[PDB]
Parts: sequence; C-alpha cells; structure tokens
Amino acid sequence: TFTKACSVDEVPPGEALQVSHDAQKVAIFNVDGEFFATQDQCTHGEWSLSEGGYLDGDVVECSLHMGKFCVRTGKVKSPPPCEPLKVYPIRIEGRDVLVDFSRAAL
Amino acid sequence: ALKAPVVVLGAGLASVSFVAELRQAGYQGLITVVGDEAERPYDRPPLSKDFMAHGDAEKIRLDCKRAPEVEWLLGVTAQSFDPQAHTVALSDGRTLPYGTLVLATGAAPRALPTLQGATMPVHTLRTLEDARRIQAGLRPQSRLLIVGGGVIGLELAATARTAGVHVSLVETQPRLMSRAAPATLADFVARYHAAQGVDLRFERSVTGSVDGVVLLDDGTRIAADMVVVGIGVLANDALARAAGLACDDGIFVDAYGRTTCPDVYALGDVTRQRNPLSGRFERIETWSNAQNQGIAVARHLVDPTAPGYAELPWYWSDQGALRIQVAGLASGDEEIVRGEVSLDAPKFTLIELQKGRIVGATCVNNARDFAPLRRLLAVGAKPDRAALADPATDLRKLAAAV
Amino acid sequence: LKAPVVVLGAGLASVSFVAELRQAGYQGLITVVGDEAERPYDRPPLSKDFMAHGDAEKIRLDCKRAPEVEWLLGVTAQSFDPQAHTVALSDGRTLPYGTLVLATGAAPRALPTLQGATMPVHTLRTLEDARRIQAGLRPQSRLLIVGGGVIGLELAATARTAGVHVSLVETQPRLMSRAAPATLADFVARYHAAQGVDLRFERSVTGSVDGVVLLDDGTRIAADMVVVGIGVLANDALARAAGLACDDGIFVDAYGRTTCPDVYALGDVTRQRNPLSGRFERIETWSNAQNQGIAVARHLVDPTAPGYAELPWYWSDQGALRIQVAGLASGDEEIVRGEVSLDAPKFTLIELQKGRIVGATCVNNARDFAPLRRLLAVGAKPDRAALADPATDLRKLAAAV
Ligand SMILES: Cc1cc2nc3c(=O)[nH]c(=O)nc-3n(C[C@H](O)[C@H](O)[C@H](O)COP(=O)(O)OP(=O)(O)OC[C@H]3O[C@@H](n4cnc5c(N)ncnc54)[C@H](O)[C@@H]3O)c2cc1C
Ligand SMILES: Cc1cc2nc3c(=O)[nH]c(=O)nc-3n(C[C@H](O)[C@H](O)[C@H](O)COP(=O)(O)OP(=O)(O)OC[C@H]3O[C@@H](n4cnc5c(N)ncnc54)[C@H](O)[C@@H]3O)c2cc1C
Ligand code: FES
Repeated sequence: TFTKACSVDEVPPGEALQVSHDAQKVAIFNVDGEFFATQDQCTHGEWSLSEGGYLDGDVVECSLHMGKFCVRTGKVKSPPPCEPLKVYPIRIEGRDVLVDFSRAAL
Repeated sequence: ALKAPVVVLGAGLASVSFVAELRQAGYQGLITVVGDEAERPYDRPPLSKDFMAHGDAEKIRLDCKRAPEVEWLLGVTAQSFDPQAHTVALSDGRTLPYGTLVLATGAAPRALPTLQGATMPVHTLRTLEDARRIQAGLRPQSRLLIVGGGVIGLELAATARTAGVHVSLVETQPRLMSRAAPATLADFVARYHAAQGVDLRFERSVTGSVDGVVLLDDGTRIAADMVVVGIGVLANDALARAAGLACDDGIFVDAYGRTTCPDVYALGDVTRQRNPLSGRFERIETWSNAQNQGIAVARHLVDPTAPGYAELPWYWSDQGALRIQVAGLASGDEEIVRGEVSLDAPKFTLIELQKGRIVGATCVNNARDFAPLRRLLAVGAKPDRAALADPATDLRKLAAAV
Repeated sequence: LKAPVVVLGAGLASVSFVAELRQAGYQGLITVVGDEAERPYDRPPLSKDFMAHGDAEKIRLDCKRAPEVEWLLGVTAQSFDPQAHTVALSDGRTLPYGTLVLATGAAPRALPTLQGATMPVHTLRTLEDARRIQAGLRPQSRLLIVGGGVIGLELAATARTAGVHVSLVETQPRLMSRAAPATLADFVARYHAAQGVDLRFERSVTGSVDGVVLLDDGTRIAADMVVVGIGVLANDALARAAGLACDDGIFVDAYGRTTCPDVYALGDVTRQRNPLSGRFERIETWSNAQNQGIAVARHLVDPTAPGYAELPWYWSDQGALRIQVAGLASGDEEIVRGEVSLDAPKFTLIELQKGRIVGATCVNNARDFAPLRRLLAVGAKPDRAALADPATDLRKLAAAV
C-alpha cells in the first residue's frame, strides 16, 4: 500500500531524507529530479545512509567505512559492503512522495 | 612488469581486491589464486560483529564477482615456491608456473603456550571456523575469559556481553589497545567496558590453568567455561624467508608491492611497508590496507605510469555501543577534543597534532568528521588550532576549501 | 648477473665487489662511477696514521685484483631509470646496465650550530675532509671535538700525541653508545681522561665565536678548529628517487638485492638483517663493506653460493688502545678477563645471553678476539666458569669446543 513518506521539497536535489514508516527507516534520495527510495541501513555495519552519507550522482557513500552503493538498484559500487540495498517502489503524487514499504526489492 | 601467468598465494581480502583490479583494469590473461582454507573467500571484520549473533557466513562472503575468469584453488596449500624455476608447489601435488607471483598469505594468531593443555576450551579467533566455534560457545548462563585487551579482545568481549556471558579480561599492559589507539580513547573505552558487565584485569598474566579454573600470576582463580586468546597476529611470511626474500616478521615491499625477489610481490597483513607518517617500515594490520594496497599494486602492474601505494593508514572497531574510527598516528605532542565524551551518549572526535601538523584522528560515533580529517591528514595540514577546537567549525568546509 | 655491470660509488664496498666479480670468474664489462676525483682509498687511516704522516699513496686500495674496469673517477651519478636500464651521469654520459650496484655509503651528519661560525668547522670522512684537519692540528694548538664516536675518539687520541689540546663534549652519558658495551665505554673515558681530554657529557652546543665554541653551559671550549663526529646517514637518494624500499638505507636481502629488479646494494648505504637480533639495521663497518660486497659478487657469479652471513665486527685505534668489538654490546651477563689497566690495558669482555656468547670485546688483546668471533658465530654456550678462568685457552676453546 503506497504511503506518503514526504514532500518533494523535504528532499531536494543531491540531498536525502530518511523516512521512519513504523520502524521501517527508509532512505530517500533526489537525483537531478528523480526519487529513488532505498533501505536506510548500510548492509555492512548498519550505519545510516541518508544521515551522514554522501550522494555523488546516484552513488551513496558510507561515512563509517566509506563503502558505496547505487541508489537506483541498491547495488554496491564499492566494498566493504558485500550485499546490495533492498529498494522500495516510490510514487510522486503532486507534492507528495509515495513509498510502499512492502515490495522492497533486492 | 606484469607477466602472465599471474599466481596469488592466499585467497583473502588482499587477493580478491587485487585480482579484480587486474581484470577490471583490462588484464584478461591467466590468473590462479591459491588458499589453504576451503570456502569461498570471506570478509574477516564481520566475524567480530554479526557472526556471533545470527551466525551467517553467507552475508560476510567476499564477493569475488569482479574477478571473472580467475582460477581459485581453495582447500589447497602452497608448500613452497621456486624463484629460480618460477613455480609454486601445492599440497595437492600440482606445479604452478608464473611470470608474476603475489604473496598475500596474511598473518596468523600467536596462541597461548601457557594454556597449552587446558581442560577448558580456547580459541584464537581468526577464521570462519573459529568464529562459528566461539559464537556457538556463547550461551546465556555461562563464563568466558578473554586473554588480551586489543581490538579482538574488546570486540568479542562486547558481543559476549550481549550474549549474556559474564565476561572478564586479562590485560598484560596497564592500558587497553596499546598498539594503535590514543591514550584518551583507550582510557575511555575501558571505562566504557566496565560499565557493561565486563571484568577487567590490567597488568596481569596467565601463569597457567587448573582443571576448570584460570590462573593469573597473582595466584588468582577464574572459573571460565571458555577462553579466548587475542594476543595478536604474526605474519605468515614462512614461504618468503624460505626462498630468500627480505623478511622481519613480515615481508618488506616498496611502493609498488615489490619484494627483494624478482617477479615476486606481496600485499596485505603479511607485509612490512613504509608508514609515510612515521617513515618506518611497519606491518599494517587493517582491512583498509588489505584492499587499497591490493588495488594500488595490481593497477601499477597493469599501468606503470601510475603511482605506487600512497594512501594513509586507518581502521575501525565496532565494539558494543561504539563505532570507532582511528586514522594515522596514535601519538602527537598535542591533542584536541570535540563533542561529548560520555559512556551513554558518546559522540566525539580526537585530533592528534605534531608541531601544528595533524598526525592523526579518531571518531567515536561521529562518521561525518572522519573523511574530512583524513584528507587533512593526507596533505599533512596544520590548520588553525582554535578553529579545530571550535565546534561551530565544520571540518568538511575546512577540509574541502583551502 | 647481466652485463654490462655498473657499480655506483668507488669506496671499499664497490672495489671489493668488482675485485671479487673478477676473481669469481666474470669476464664481462664493468664500469665503476665515483663522484670524488680520487683513486679508491681507505678511510680508517684518515683519523689514524694519515694524520701521522699524510701520504695519500699510503692509504690506497688494490684495484689490480679487479683488472679491466672502467673507473669513472671524478663523476657523479644523478639517477637511474630501472625501466630503461640506464644511469644518468653529470658528465652527460649515459650508462646502460644489465646489473646495477648501489655502493654509495653515507655522509657525516652536520650540526647547524657551526654553520658559518667564525673558526673552521669540519667532518672527517673524505680525503679533502682530512687534510684541512691535518693542516689545523698544529702541535701547539687547542682543538675541540663533538661526539665521542669512533672518529671523534680516534681523532682525540691522535691529537694528544701531537701535543694538541682536545676537548670532547658528547650529548649522552658515556662514550661509544651506538655499539660498544657500557663496560668498555667507561674504561675509555677514564683512559682518555687520564690522557688530558676534558671529556664532557650530556652537553650540547650553542654559539661559536672564533674561540667561544658552541655550548649550553657558556664555555670557552677554545679552538681555532672543530672536528664534528655526530654519526652518519645513508646516501640512499638515487635509490629513493628510484622508488626502492629505503629508510636511512636501502633494504637488501642476503643476496644484495633491493626491491628493484636488477639493482643491488652494498656496504654502508644498506639496511640488512643482523642475525643476532634478527633486525634490519645499517651495518656501517669496514668488514661488512669488504665482506658483504664479496659475498654478493660470489653468489651473483656462482648460482649456488650461499648468501652473506657474517656477524658484525669492527675495530678502533684510539691512542694506545686497540679496541676490537664483536656482535652486540650487551646481554643478560658479562664476563671480564685479563687486565683492565689505566696505563697498560689488556682485557676481554664477553657478553652472554642465557649462556650463549652474543658479544665480545678485546682491548690490546688480539689473540683472544679471533676465537671469540669463532664461538660467537656458532652460537656456543661454553661453560661460564671456564670462560672466566684466566688459564682457559680461548683458542683451545674455540678450536675444539
Ligand atoms: C576477527 C577480526 C576482526 C577484524 N576487524 C577489523 C576491523 O574492524 N577493521 C579493520 O580495518 N580490520 C579488521 N581486521 C583486520 C583485517 O581483517 C585484515 O587486515 C585483513 O583480513 C587482511 O587480510 P589479508 O588478505 O592480508 O590476509 P588474510 O585475510 O589472512 O588472507 C590470508 C589467506 O591466505 C591463506 N594462507 C596463508 N598461508 C597460506 C599458504 N601457505 N598456502 C595457502 N594459503 C595460505 C590464509 O589461511 C587465508 O586464507 C579484523 C580481522 C579479524 C580476524
Ligand atoms: C675516517 C674514517 C675512519 C674509519 N675507521 C674505521 C675503523 O677503524 N674500523 C671500521 O670498522 N670502520 C671504520 N670506518 C668505517 C668504514 O671505513 C666504512 O664503513 C666504509 O668505508 C664504508 O664502505 P663503503 O664502500 O660502503 O662506503 P664509502 O667509503 O662511503 O664509499 C662510497 C663511495 O660512493 C660515492 N658516492 C656516493 N654517491 C655517489 C654518486 N651519486 N655518484 C658517485 N659516487 C657516489 C661516495 O662519494 C664514496 O666515495 C671509518 C670511516 C671513516 C670515514
Ligand atoms: S557501515 Fe557503511 S561501509 Fe561500513
């Protein structure tokens, strides 16, 4: 069920705001105009990717161990992470940004 | 000059990181990788974390996906190589020819000789065999005695606690983590550890055991149902000294990973290289090194206009309520502090300086400072002393700008 | 081994390498490159007898055991490209090499404090670096000496005998700390002390005024001259710009190899495994240079020959003393032998480590040195009782036990 995790302004270009649906912390990023929502926790040492991390393009870097992933598929672009990020479907419906905390692919 | 065939001895993190840069830099010649362990190469750091918990060897698997058309020979030992024949004898009877040979055989743990014959179990923790074994020994109502107060004693202590084991810890130094942590952090962390259910014994010694009870030098008795020895690792350079290469508990290598032996390279824990920060040839026991020296060496092998390894040392430790990152030197003539050094909300950074220049820096639960201090390190910067201590200062605009 | 063979430097190390390459067989080309204009000479009689007579003829190395060598004398090597297999020299001449030997040794540490400071200021290492001294050691003169190192204390005692007023200030408590035993170093300060030499300690060094030499205790040390002996540093620049593994010397295995293929290194410029502690140090002696350089040449030529494997050892002539030191200065015990005498010395210190000899020392007592080197090399654990009985024959001991 799609549920509105934020606004299209809370999360601006090249930035990123977590979203804590239930206890389903979810990483939201804006890349040049497109939104891609991922699992907020780094698969290596479960550090927060939206808070503290560095999105360069569509690449999120981990500040803890400086590991790197793709925000569109959740695929590691650089270890230490061994596992890909699962990622959530995401709809924009005007000024609101929809995530269905189910169907989170991996 | 990189000449096929390429043969690597050891299938650890350095191996893996090494051959991916071989191919994923355009080298599609023959590669063979030998490892004396039987299992897909696995990341080591997660052993001290997750693994005691949800004991999954399947999420800590080194994913050698970036190394296509590599030959792995796992469960096979290398007994010897011949620098004059340019071959390696393996345990299963086979001969490996080489134009280029890479030693990346890591380091082994130096067990207890005083706990030579203990009626109780003891493990030195360095693999996904030992891992599985301690972990599964970690029951709720139980005892465990760790010997040594470095990162493995501390990291494993922490989860032993989360386990529900009443943990105590023998330390021969008057401090924990003498090898590579500022004293402030060490003194912090021990105080961290006391306030959790871990019983610390600095300055002491394991003189022996009795039946089911430990024996500190002070005659002390300790009922331990399980013991863990993390007294440190020694290089496995055995095949190296055997064949005449330069070795002093570790194999010496220059900036491209060259040994004193033509056609033979060396990477990772097994090696002794320059610390540009100190100028001394040290063994550098970090993941960080394991990988990046890995990469820097296989790309220079494929592109010689390219530089040799130059990066600066740094590592992490994730013990309990403390995500710690340490970079460069542990020692300075001045120390600067930021944040709140509390055992319940710890979130800070230490900066170590030497006549003004940053020689090092730690971060406890403060990742956002790490990267920018490391780059400051990398250019040996001497920033404004007062600004560095000004919490309104963000170290990123400082790192980034000038 | 690959011609043409090129050796950079022409000190004892290199001259022994090529003199031995030839002997060993090698009939290939060989070019040696020496920055100083001089035919290869010997350094020990520079702080010794040269100052007694001063004839360069007298302190000359035999190159006739090394026939057919293009000695480029008076030229400096500016770099080598290992990829190119070439050396760049200052005469604009290029040198292609098959095998390259770095035998550049090291240089006299300097001291800022005497940097363009009134009176003459010197270091002793080179021949030119010996006559300016020899022209300053006027029979009537004073003089001062930094560091109680092998050349400081050898020059202190060649001084005195001329009737030239020394004055030695060192930054450490005893003498000869880099290598001598503490036992040895006390007897040498009392001996020199007994010979004039106002030996000062833990006392550096500030301000020289054509009389008022430098010092932290306002002292008219008084001298027209100053010979400075504060230790030396590896000439490892070119291997360094080359990318070889260095750290105040070039790291080499027991075969002479550096981390750059086809490049070797010998003598004082190197850092090698000392088999007593098992550490890589600079072995800055006359015997290592000679011996290491021979053993590198020997295994290069013959494929089977074993690597270099001597334990350190040196000597020092200081006045009447004839000091010979073997191995490490200390262990967990020491036995003294003979006479420890002020005016007519003759004794032997042997160091032990959990009962095995690991060190020796002999002063004006050379028949005993030779056997202890022999027991020092096998790892012997002789009986300590017998070692101390002055009737025990150390040759008898060595040549059998
Ligand atoms: C429990 C633990 C926790 C750690 N935590 C951290 C951390 O938080 N942060 C950090 O920065 N670092 C950490 N490290 C350090 C890091 O894991 C090492 O720096 C890294 O593993 C170095 O790997 P390597 O490939 O150089 O050597 P290894 O990883 O040991 O690889 C060597 C391989 O070679 C094999 N081998 C050896 N001899 C032979 C032979 N003769 N024939 C065939 N195969 C041979 C070995 O058995 C092994 O398979 C940790 C290490 C451990 C053990
Ligand atoms: C005055 C003095 C007295 C000593 N007395 C004793 C003693 O009693 N006992 C003892 O055991 N030891 C003694 N020693 C030490 C011993 O003589 C040295 O260990 C030995 O000379 C070193 O051998 P080497 O050939 O490696 O070096 P060196 O003698 O330094 O020769 C190396 C040569 O390389 C040349 N070189 C350097 N760079 C270049 C370049 N770029 N191009 C070309 N040429 C270059 C140098 O100029 C030098 O001539 C003494 C040393 C000195 C200076
Ligand atoms: S937690 Fe992100 S790479 Fe370690």
